[PDB]
Amino acid sequence: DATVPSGRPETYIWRYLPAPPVCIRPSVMMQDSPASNEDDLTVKLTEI
Amino acid sequence: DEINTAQDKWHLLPAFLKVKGLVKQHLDSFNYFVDTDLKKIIKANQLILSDVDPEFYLKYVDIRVGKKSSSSTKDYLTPPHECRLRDMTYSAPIYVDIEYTRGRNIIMHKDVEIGRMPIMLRSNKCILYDADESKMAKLNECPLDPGGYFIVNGTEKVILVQEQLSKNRIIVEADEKKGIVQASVTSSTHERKSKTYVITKNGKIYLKHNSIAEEIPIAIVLKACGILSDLEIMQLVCGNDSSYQDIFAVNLEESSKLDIYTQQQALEYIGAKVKTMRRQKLTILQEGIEAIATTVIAHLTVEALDFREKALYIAMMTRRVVMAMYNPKMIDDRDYVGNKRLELAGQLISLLFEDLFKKFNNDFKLSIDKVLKKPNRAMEYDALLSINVHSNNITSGLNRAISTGNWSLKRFKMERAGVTHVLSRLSYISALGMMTRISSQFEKSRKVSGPRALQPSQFGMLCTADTPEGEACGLVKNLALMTHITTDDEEEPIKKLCYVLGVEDITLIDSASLHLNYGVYLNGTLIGSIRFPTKFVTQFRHLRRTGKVSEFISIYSNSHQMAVHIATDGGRICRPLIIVSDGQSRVKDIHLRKLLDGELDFDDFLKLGLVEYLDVNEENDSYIALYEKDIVPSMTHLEIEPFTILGAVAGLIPYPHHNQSPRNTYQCAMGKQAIGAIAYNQFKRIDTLLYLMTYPQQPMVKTKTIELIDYDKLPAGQNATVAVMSYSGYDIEDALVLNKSSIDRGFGRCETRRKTTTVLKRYANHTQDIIGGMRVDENGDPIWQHQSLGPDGLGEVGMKVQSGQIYINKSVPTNSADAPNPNNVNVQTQYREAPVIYRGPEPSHIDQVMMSVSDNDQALIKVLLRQNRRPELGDKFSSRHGQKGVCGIIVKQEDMPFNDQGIVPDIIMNPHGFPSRMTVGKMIELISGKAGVLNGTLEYGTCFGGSKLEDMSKILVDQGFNYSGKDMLYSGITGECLQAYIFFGPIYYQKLKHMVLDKMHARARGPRAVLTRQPTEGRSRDGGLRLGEMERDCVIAYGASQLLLERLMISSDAFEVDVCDKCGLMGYSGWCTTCKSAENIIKMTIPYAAKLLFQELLSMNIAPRLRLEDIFQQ
Amino acid sequence: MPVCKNCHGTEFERDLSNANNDLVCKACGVVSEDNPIVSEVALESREATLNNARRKLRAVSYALHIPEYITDAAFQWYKLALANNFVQGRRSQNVIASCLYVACRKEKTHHMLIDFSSRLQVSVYSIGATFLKMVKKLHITELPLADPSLFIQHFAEKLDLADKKIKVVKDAVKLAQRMSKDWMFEGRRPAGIAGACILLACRMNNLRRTHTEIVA
Amino acid sequence: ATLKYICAECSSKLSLSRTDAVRCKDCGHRILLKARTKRLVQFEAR
Amino acid sequence: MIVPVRCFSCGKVVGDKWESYLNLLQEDELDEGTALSRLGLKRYCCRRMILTHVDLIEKFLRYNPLE
Ligand SMILES: [Zn+2]
Ligand SMILES: [Zn+2]
Ligand SMILES: [Zn+2]
Ligand SMILES: [Zn+2]
Repeated sequence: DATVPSGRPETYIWRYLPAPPVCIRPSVMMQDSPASNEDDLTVKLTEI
Repeated sequence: DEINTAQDKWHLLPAFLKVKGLVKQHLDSFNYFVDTDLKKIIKANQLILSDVDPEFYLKYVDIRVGKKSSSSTKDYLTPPHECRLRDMTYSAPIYVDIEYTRGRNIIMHKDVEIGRMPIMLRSNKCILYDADESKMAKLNECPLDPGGYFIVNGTEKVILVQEQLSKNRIIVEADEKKGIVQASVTSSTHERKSKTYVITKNGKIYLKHNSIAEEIPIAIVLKACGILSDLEIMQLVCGNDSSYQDIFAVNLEESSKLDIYTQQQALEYIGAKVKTMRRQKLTILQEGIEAIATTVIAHLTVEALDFREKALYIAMMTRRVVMAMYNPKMIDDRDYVGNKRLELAGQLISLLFEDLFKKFNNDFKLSIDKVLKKPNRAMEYDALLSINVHSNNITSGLNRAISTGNWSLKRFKMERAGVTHVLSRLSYISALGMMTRISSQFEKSRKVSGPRALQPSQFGMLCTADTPEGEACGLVKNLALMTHITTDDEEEPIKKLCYVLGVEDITLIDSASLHLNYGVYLNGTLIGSIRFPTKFVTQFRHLRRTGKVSEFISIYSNSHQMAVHIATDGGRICRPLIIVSDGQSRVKDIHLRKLLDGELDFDDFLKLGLVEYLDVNEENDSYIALYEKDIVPSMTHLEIEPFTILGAVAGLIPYPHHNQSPRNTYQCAMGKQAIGAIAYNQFKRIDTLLYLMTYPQQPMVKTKTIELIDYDKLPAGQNATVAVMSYSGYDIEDALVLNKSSIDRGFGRCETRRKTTTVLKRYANHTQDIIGGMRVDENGDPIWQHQSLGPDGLGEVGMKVQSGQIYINKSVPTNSADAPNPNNVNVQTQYREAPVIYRGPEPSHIDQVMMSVSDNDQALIKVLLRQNRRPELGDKFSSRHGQKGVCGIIVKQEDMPFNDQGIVPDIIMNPHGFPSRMTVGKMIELISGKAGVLNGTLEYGTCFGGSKLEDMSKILVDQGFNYSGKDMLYSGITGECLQAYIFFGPIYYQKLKHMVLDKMHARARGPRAVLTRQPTEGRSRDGGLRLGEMERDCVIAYGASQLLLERLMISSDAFEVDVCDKCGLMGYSGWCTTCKSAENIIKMTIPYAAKLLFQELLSMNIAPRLRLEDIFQQ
Repeated sequence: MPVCKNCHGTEFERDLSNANNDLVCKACGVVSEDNPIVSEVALESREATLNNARRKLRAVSYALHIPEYITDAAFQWYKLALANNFVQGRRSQNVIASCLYVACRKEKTHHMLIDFSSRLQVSVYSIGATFLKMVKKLHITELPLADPSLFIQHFAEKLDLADKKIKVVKDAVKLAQRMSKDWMFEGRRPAGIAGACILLACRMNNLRRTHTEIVA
Repeated sequence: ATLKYICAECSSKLSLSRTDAVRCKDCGHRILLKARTKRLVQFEAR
Repeated sequence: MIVPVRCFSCGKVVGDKWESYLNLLQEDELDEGTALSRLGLKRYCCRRMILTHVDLIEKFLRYNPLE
């Protein structure tokens, strides 16, 4: 449906990839010394 | 006293088990490893030279563990139990010797450590080996410990004996559709490889072999394997006449449409469909291009040089699948034990060792080079002493392996997981319960119907009394009391012997084979097809029992299929038993008096040719008796004892032959969860969670299989005077009812033991974490939240601690973890004190607190706490016999049934368990109990045997009790006579794990996971519980709305979200942030998981944009 | 660190008893955190060289049987000496050598420069030279002054013999101590006078152990 | 017996300094205990 | 461990009747029961303990810190 808000079949290919909030990406506890366990997606997009 | 031929058979097994211990399986294979294979592994690679300086070499010669050529055993080692406290690893070092090359005309050598092997307790090389009852004390360790379990990083674990499918043999699977795949998966050292072979369509049968590309017609390959006449192929793979004429004829047919005369075409047509040569050494692209692969793909089974052997092999493998295509059945099922071979700890180590070693070289060729790049003067300087630099890839790599249990094997390109398991000491039985446990594996998915149930071929060679619920990927089994697991023997000698006895080599065998006799197979390979099957066998078996080819290398006839297999493969299940030759048995009763007199023992019979290990297949080809009362001149073997059928744990069940099976299976499952004496070192040892009982007692009735495993010197249980009567109402369904003024008299009182280890470890800041403490406010007493500690700032001995107290005070440095610099004027000081607290439902005590230091030199503190649980309401008790239950009301004393001698039955059980469980073996155990105690002899009863019931009564009646247990009782709550009798005598109740005071668990509002925010899982963490997708439906069916919304919403995650009516999306406080507003937004509430889905969605590109409407005005 | 929004209290107790895990102050009663949310479960020139330094570091590390501790202790020292570019052009061993050395020196353990070289064909001078140079290009404290009283421990380990050596230990220790006191200890290579003390106390304990066996 | 604690094997009472060593004095054996307190302690029997 | 000092049911003093038992069996080679019955345990609640109950405490006392 073309309601003129979603701009028609353009968006469906990635252009601006939104980064999910850190609350979706909880930084794992420091767990004993400054080495602080990652979480995997943040590693992914931080590679992107 | 003439020794009684019927009974005295029994005196075999202990001498058998006295000489050859209960667990050889982990012991002997580990010995055969540390002695033989280690010598062989380097004998495989003794030479490493990288490519440069053509004059260099490093030659391995000798391998030893713990002998540097000083003393007989090691000149120095660490006591194992002491090693169990420090969290160390119990190890003996590896020693090697290398003739090598350094300088001019030199070729020096030495004795060198390459690292440390973690030797196994009570092995050849352990300190414990042959130490007597006193040296045992000086080493501060149990005499009765089964042993055979490694110990690393302070825990022990085990190599769990791991069952494996038959490898390098033939298997044939039929099926609907398909056309009956055959497989032989065959591996020797280099390259495990599978070859599957199957029809594609309509009699047209191909090799699917992932080595090659795909689907070669069997007639082609069969040509290229050297049989070219093609119209004698029918005589070979098909048969003489039969119906196999047309059935096979189709593949022979269209072999014609393509090629012929393999010397070019078929040999080539193979090499046309091969994969690439991987570049170099492609030069042999030829007509003999693939002749390598024909000779060697997976068939390192046969391989060799001329083509006839392999040819007729693949032929006789093709025969069986077309036989299956003629009719189903007539196919080997992957199920029964005969086709399953198990592999002990020795080999499972070796396959890991020679890997880590092969790596050790593969990198050592590298570290030998960075010397040799740069011609620095004349370079020799041995290059050796870098090996220590380069070591512990063999040690630490091996430790980490055996502790974690993930075996990485790139050499076979196959990585197993979950091999070891922590040896579980809840009791003495479990200590050997992780021993004698066979881990089943492979066999694809969980539900698959083929490899699951328990087959009758399993008699006596695997425990029939338990195959519990522990599935996961694969089913778990147990060995018997008597299993001698076949080791490897040898190959060539038995071969050329088989020629000596009159077979004829496959070459001279012409055409018709399947006609003549049966055939003969060696490890699944055809050799001679000897004339006269019978005399051949009987001759041969007569040799196996006397002068040559001993233990395994068994032999058996097969009728349906024509062949006689001879298998020497190791890692295979066996069992002893007695020969009845011609008319009757070979014992003749004189050897038994010649035995327990003390000079005969066992392995002496085998030389005498009396008893011999059998093989699954072989006993199939035998005829076996049970009791000597049955011998027929037609017979062959008689079992030495029937009750050896039940496994180790199963021995605890008295009279297992009076129950049904499920009560034994539940028993053999739970009994290892009882509580008991553990081992004599019980108090000196500190283990993570260790139960134990106050006043244990022998089980009144002993099954003879107890005395073998010494369960009576470490009894787990109480021996409790019980009465079967329905009482109060609290009894009812499985629920026991105990007795005060009885439990208070020290029934079943448990001691529990735990520990919390805290390793004080220094930081790269040159900074130490400190144990100081003891604040002591307001003149002379330590504050309560602390208190209870001591001057040392560490927990002290014997003082009640509960909840907020501190039983070890551990302060850590704050700035230490930061990056130190060459600047400190004064302070390393500031500390963050993070004491660990004892959070528990009940006060407890600190008894033994250890200070030590591990190998890397860092402070290590291990304290152990004990609390003695009174058998409080809601505790699991079990009846040795398959019962289970939990105490109901605890009656005081005066109540409960009493009687003539006023004894007040301690546990008062329930009748209704018996009929629908249908277990009468217990209700015999009772009578045996009341019987025994009155005479004073522990009265035996045992599987398929024991004290007969009918002569019991005559022990009672004369002593004044009913010929059954049933005896009057005066109900104590009234004092009249119980209008029906009651039946009681001492049974043996062993209090279990699953104390309630552990398990009772509750929460108001506890922690939340940062991620989801729902209640966090389990006890420990905190609490909170689970409404599953399955359960939630329930409250739907009732139609309870406000409850459900009160549950999955308010009670769990109650959360506010600010959504913008226009372009619905979530926003914080005021703003929408997609359209700056702080105006059109409306607050409302919503499950936090639901928001978390609106983001984890909306991150991914999608947006459920929320519409809205007001609630009111329709 | 926060304050009670009512009593203005400066001190908090967490309450772990009833599995609420409250956080409340003695003078207020008002909570602060309920619901204690608590968690669970490339290519660069310099960083690559740091990884290599880790590898050559670990390698020589356990070879001398040094703490897993002290290595990552000294790895930082390497990272520091990289900043002044002292480590650029000198033979890598001589750098990782002393960088690993001063650490176990400061911890006051038994490891020794003469002992430290024989991992290589090199001279216990080149290493010593580079060492004493990175003492200039950095600025380092006094602490690493070793005595034989430390080395006699590990030297005693390979002496074979039996429990008596521990006795010999105390026999040697107070010996060497007085030897330091008697004033003929100074300005000498410590490992030698240590071995001398061991020969003495050993002979004092009446055993036969040859000089070769000692200097090994 | 009297003072702070004991070895395992040596069984000789050892009073330890602050931040000194985990060695015992007499033997070369390493691990040790903390000997039982002299302070009164109350149990109930039941 | 050590012989309990009463029954778990009947409540008769026991722990004494252990040492005199085991002494009575060692010396004077004699059966199990007839020892007990003349030692004064006519009930069976009473009797099992002296008859049952391995005595471990010695097999523990092998290992002790003091030595
Ligand atoms: Zn909006
Ligand atoms: Zn406040
Ligand atoms: Zn000591
Ligand atoms: Zn009694």
